[PDB]
Amino acid sequence: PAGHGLRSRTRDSFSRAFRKKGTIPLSTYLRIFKIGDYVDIKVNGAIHKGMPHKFYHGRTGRVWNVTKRAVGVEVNKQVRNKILRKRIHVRIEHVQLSRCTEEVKERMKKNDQLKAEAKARGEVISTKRQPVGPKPGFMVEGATLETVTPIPYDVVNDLKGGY
Amino acid sequence: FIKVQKTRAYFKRFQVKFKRRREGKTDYRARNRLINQDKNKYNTPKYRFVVRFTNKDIIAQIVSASIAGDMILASAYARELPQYGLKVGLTNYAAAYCTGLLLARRVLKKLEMDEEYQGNPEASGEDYSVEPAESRRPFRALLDVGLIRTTTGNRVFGALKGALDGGLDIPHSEKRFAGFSKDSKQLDADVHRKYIYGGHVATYMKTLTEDEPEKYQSHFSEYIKQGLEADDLEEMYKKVHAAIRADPSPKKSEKQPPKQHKRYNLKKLTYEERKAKLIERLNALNSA
Amino acid sequence: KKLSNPMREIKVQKLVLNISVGESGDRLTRAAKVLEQLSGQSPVFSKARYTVRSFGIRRNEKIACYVTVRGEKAMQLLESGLKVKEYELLRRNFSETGCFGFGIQEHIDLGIKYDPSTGIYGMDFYVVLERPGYRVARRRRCKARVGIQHRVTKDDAMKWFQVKYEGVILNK
Amino acid sequence: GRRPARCYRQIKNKPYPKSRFCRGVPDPKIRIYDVGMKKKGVDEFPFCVHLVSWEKENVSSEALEAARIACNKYMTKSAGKDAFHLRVRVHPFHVLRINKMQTGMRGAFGKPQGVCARVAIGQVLLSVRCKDGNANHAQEALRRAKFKFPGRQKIIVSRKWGFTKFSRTDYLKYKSENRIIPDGVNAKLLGCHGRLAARQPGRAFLEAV
Amino acid sequence: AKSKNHTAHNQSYKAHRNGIKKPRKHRHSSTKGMDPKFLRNQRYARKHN
Amino acid sequence: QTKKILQLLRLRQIFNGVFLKVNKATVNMLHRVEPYVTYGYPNLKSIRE
RNA sequence: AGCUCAACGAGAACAGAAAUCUCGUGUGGAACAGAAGGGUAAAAGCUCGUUUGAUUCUGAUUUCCAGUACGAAUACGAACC
RNA sequence: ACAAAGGGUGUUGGUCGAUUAAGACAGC
RNA sequence: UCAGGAUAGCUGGAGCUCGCGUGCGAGUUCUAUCGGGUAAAGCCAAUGAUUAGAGGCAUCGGGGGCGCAACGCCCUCGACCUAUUCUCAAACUUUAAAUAGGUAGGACGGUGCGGCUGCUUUGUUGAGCCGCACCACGGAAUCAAGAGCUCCAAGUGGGCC
RNA sequence: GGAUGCGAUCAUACCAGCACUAACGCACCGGAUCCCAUCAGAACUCCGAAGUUAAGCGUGCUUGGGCGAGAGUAGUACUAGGAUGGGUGACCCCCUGGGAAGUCCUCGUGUUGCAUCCC
Ligand SMILES: [K+]
Ligand SMILES: [K+]
Ligand SMILES: [K+]
Ligand SMILES: [K+]
Ligand SMILES: [Mg+2]
Ligand SMILES: [Mg+2]
Ligand SMILES: [Mg+2]
Ligand SMILES: [Mg+2]
Repeated sequence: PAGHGLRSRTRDSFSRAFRKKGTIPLSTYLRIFKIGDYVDIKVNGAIHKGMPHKFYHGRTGRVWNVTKRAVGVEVNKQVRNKILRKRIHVRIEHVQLSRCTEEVKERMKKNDQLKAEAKARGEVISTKRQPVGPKPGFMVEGATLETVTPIPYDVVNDLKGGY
Repeated sequence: FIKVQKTRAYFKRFQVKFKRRREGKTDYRARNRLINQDKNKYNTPKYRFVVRFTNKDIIAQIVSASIAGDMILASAYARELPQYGLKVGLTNYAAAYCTGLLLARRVLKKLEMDEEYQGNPEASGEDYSVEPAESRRPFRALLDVGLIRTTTGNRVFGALKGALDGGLDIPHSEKRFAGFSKDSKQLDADVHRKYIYGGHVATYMKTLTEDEPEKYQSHFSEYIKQGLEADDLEEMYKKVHAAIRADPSPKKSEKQPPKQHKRYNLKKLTYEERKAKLIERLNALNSA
Repeated sequence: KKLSNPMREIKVQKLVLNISVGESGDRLTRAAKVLEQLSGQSPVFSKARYTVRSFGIRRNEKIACYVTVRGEKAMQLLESGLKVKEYELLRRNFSETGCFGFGIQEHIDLGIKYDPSTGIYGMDFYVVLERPGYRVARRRRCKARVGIQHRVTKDDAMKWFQVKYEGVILNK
Repeated sequence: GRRPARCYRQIKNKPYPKSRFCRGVPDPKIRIYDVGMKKKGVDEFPFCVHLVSWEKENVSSEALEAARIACNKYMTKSAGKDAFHLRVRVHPFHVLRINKMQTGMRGAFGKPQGVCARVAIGQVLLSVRCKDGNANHAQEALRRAKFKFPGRQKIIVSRKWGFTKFSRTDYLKYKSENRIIPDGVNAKLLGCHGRLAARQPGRAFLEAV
Repeated sequence: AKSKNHTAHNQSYKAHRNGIKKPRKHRHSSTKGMDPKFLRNQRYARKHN
Repeated sequence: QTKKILQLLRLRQIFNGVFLKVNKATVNMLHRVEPYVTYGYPNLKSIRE
């Protein structure tokens, strides 16, 4: 409405991948969705029912409801000077389980194990990971050195493959 | 000349269908509609009653779908029926009924629900549905016909009736059982029982031996060799049903796998051998 | 692995008789009756696909009829048609897919008594030759292509016609 | 009738080719792009000269036609009508619009006025292949054609054999090894792929160059 | 007399004067819009808890 | 972005100085404001003074 | 539920560029009311069978957006088909 | 709070060629 | 309705709830994960546009010669097929950046038992929720002249570089 | 080492031309009384086991096409940020960073889950 249809400017967004049209693989319908799961919204152009608005395409949200064929997703949306947690319902064909938190549980388990080991030996440690820092000094074995010099200019080589 | 159709661009733009569709074995619309489960039921699996008819065998199995692939809860083959006394007509309506009953008994034994749900030991031709018990609901499975045509009197519906009599809850109607009349929207129980007991085969046998004895022999050589007459088919099928009900547990083969497997197919040539053959061919071509 | 296998025998799969009359009405009904009495089965009418003013036909006008015959009846009809043709066929009458056909101007030559009201009707004869195993391409489940070595070729069809009917093929 | 070329010299708009959206476009002034002995074999004209653009700008079809005519005329006068092959290497596919002067700038979107070519820096404008004995004539013909174009151009002597993509030494080496199939003015290089039976005796090679 | 038609100039600065505000997420979120059958069962379970 | 990074580095006035531990995160932050600052490796004498 | 379209190749009296019929190839180059863009091949296209979910009740959400209304659409619930 | 294409045997550096102590170019 | 008004945004005043580095935060980076079709590129990939030659082909093109004709013969130009080739696209595209967009990095966590249901399952099979017991060095960097909430209201709604 | 039934991934799996396969299977295959189905027992449906591995299915080969990976194209095209940078302009050098795509060349031609059976 108001000068723009629901699917305006979706020629590329809602189109299917090259040589990937037709029947949908069964893995899409065999997935399990539960409350609190993070999902990625990817519109399947062949499924016209339960289609999210184009804005939510390419955005990640959290599952808050589970119906027979669709799943409720809460997606942040910036409107002027605030963020709105807009709740939508989307069919499972248009949604994929997100990997944005795949390493969290593993890291927590390893941190707990390390903390328990440190407590056993009576030491205090920090399990926080750190950004890559400066490397220490080291010795590099001498080898044959190849000299690099600027190339004399030749106009005939200005074209790819030569003039 | 004529322009080439299978051009390079044609192959470049070509999208292959799913492998099971290219082989023409799986209908993915029906498969998807059969397996898709309500998401608010989570990891609850939908078992389906798969029945397939080969040229000389009947395959029946209960399957559940997973990402790694379908999982078989139980299976039953018509080639196992000779252990129960059925040696001929393994691909007819009665064989389908026996296979369905055997699979139902086997799966109920696997789930330890055989005692609670017994069905009707007698075949009968009337529409039947196992009555739910108080302890638990009957095991539920959905029929998976496949690519066959779902006509009235199809063997798949005979297997469905066998499974229903076994004590399995399979959603169904009575419009496709053998004996159902198109003109009158009713099921003829007598005709259904006749088909379940192979009486149509017996009638064909009698007609053939009355009219064309040589064709009767050419058509029922195996029946004659096994010494089964038209009148003895019903009692034989009753005995087969009784034997199936008495002991439905699948037998375990006593054969031992060979220590080494002999190869009977050609192996892919190595890079060196291929290059040697190419060199020989190129030398032969140039030396001309 | 040899060509003497009994499964490689060439047989007439079917014979299709086609009558294409531009107009629809009494003439079409008479042609359909002629086909029914010649083949013994009820023919099937064919509707026009496009509209051609010069031909005088209109879309969905039933401008033709045809029937498909298999078995001994097809063989007898083919024998009668070849007798009308004097067992003479042109080399071009054979297609590259192991099929051949011909045409006749008067159906009276096939054994039908002349009727002034009915008139005179010609017919189209086409014979499809196949070997056992062609079902793999017609069945619903596991549809597959017939091996090109097992397919009937133009040479195979010409040789079969020459041998069975003692026919002569002309180049012209 | 026609505005001065300075009005459309600079590339300021997106490409506007003739299509179903843009109709009523006049035909280009230049319709012939190859003149001279265009049927000469690839092995007869090893020398090649390029008139290379050094500016990003629009070149009108009229300018291309005039440059081609001048170059062809001088080449025919100097070296002869069968001693060279001239190929215009730029096609004008951009439609220029004009807002003919309802009142004012209301509804100003103009109608097609002409066609021009969008030329990048270092893009070849004209190519001439001939024998080594006509190199100076070719250079002077390109110099004469220079004055018909706007902007700055440069004459560059190619190191390739004729209009092919092979350098003269590489082309000679490939021909000596029997790896070149003449294809009109083009030359095809023999590889080590494809069906083996498709190769004639001596034309099959184990490894590519 | 014509005037300007539209522009987003200065709007992001206005939004950032006090934004971008993220509402605080509470431990328990509202159940409005969820499957009514599941909510009914949850209410009964809580009642009999 | 430049202003925000400069606040995060605590450089709010021209010719203000601060130490910064070398890190991929900190180095990438400093890369964005490079035109507005100059930096190097301080001496022991420099730090002490 | 069944079938596969446009087009092309080779064949069949009138019949030819174009009537109907046979085989082969055929990733959609057809069709799907209309503008265009997406989407669809044991189908969303063509044929046939049975039908009226173009039904009843209010709520929730999306698009517009002030996070008002209308229009349109989507996902559940409660009934009857 | 402008200047172009074309030019200069004004002068200043570079690039590629040709002739030359079996003697380079101009005049006798 | 177009020189106006209301409405949201921007602003003042009034505060209130808390907090003191243990921080419910950030117009910034890091790490891990997602979406994209612009720049570029491509036509030797679909659609569309476009130059040139090279090699072959016809009972079915316009011509010349040998011929009464010939489904007779030899060549020229055209169509046709094959492998190449110059140059192109806001409303073309296989491929496809940079910048920018979304999500997550614990005290609202984890583990083990027990319990509730009229929902769900063939099945205390699941799904949520609720109690008990234990662990949880604060779980990337930097900064944090602090964070959240509410009420009343002004002016503005011609911009320009 | 395979086949079959049901699949996952959905071409490294597709297309074309050649060659091969023990056993069980899968098939081709023989009929039309019955259920069922058409112009056509071709297809579909039902009842069978005389014959054949001829075809399908499976495996292998092709200096094959396609497809997938790498190298290269190329630090090229493009691009974020800077300059009281060059230039009449068009455009472009340099500084702090990111960084593609045809052509050409090399390699590869499926991997797998559950159940039954043969070896
Ligand atoms: K110029
Ligand atoms: K590209
Ligand atoms: K193209
Ligand atoms: K106001
Ligand atoms: Mg359908
Ligand atoms: Mg953008
Ligand atoms: Mg075979
Ligand atoms: Mg290849």
